[PDB]
Amino acid sequence: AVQKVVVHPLVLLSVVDHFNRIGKVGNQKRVVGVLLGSWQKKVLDVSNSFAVPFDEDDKDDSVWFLDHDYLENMYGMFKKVNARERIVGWYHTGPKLHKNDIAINELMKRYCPNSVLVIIDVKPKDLGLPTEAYISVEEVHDDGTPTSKTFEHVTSEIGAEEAEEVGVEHLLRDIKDTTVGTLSQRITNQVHGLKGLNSKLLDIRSYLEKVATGKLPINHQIIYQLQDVFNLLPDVSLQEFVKAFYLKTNDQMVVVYLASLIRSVVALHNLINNKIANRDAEKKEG
Amino acid sequence: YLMEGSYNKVFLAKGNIPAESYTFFIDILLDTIRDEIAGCIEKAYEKILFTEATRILFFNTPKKMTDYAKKRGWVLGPNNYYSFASQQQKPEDTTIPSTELAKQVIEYARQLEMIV
Amino acid sequence: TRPANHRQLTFEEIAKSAKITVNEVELLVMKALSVGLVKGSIDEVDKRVHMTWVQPRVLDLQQIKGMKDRLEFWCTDVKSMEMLVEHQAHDILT
Repeated sequence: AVQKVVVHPLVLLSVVDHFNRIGKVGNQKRVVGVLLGSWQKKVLDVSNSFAVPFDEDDKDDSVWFLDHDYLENMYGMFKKVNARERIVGWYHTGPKLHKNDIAINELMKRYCPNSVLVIIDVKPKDLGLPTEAYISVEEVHDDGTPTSKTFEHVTSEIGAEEAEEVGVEHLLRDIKDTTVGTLSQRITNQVHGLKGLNSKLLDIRSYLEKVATGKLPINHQIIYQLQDVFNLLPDVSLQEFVKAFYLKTNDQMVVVYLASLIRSVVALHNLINNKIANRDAEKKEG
Repeated sequence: YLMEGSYNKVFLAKGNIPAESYTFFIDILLDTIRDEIAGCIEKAYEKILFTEATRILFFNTPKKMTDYAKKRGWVLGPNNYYSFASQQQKPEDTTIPSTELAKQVIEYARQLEMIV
Repeated sequence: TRPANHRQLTFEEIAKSAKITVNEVELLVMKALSVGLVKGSIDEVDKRVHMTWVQPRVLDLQQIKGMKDRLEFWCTDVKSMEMLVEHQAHDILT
């Protein structure tokens, strides 16, 4: 129902500053807040946020609190300063998907129908994009419970904007491997993209940890896809897939042979424009 | 005459040794031709009876042909040299370019963008 | 049952494995294509069929052993080809 989410770097920074101002508790606190923004043309947008007071005792961890008076008036202010801005859902700091986040969402779905959550990172280390979001779906279905409900991850990325790209590219000043030539693709997707497929291959190995020893639910709806991946694994090298491969190598490299041939004569002409300024300059000036 | 394929005119010169004996030399030249024809029996030949390629070296019919026919193939049968002319196993190799050309395409980009 | 190398069965084998005559197995497979449980093509003069997609079934803790092991040496093949990348294109980008 929802294509994708769009997260701006403002709200990305507008959690971590709050994680620092509650980082003095030391023991345990998760940053849970209210996510503001719109969604237009079937694309979920994220613009603004704040954080709501929240505590959690370890024994009987089903007692949460959202001070809704703090939720009412501060959104009442933000609607007043920006009528275009509205609620879009909520978020939590999400180290490892805590347990209250099955009914935090159902507590505050009376404001947003598709009340989406956002899992963020507080310790940044990965080879990907450490911003997670799910969606709420329920089922009167197959085997688990008469009342069953499990979150499903919708794809997530950091969307840009013209006004913030001034500030985003100003605050970096560290490294930015621009000048896209023959080697930007070599590193953004040929060094890294092959190692992109590393952790996707390694992820199904982590599910494979249950061969006879792991957790008790076994498969039912996980293996129809895995049966297809080995089935839709690509065509072997016997057909004219051999021959049509050498066909295009004998076509694509022709253009490379022509273009490289051109590059020599161009720089050869530039050598002549430098001998016109050497021999015709020593006799004149000295 | 050993450079080109000529073999008979080689042994016409083994009918013509004028100067001295030259015996130990042409016998090594026998031996390095014996494995050569036992090498070049392995071309694309059909059924040959036990007379035609039996006389291509010198020999009439000793058991020396069984020494060659059990060293290599062309199996002893009912007056037959069996041809295992397969030459089928090696082609359809995309991987050998796909390892080597992936090396070469990177080598194109080395002397293309980075200053040397 | 057949591997992904061929999975190319003939009509005579269907006439063996289902003991049904030749003039009905073409009617049998067009029903199978129409319902959608299999997706392949049909030759008639060489009397073979190129089955490509089959319906996914269920399996016990023994078929995951095949899917563990066919996956496992495919891991290092991603390691091996990318090993050429960061070692040959190393000076292109630090």
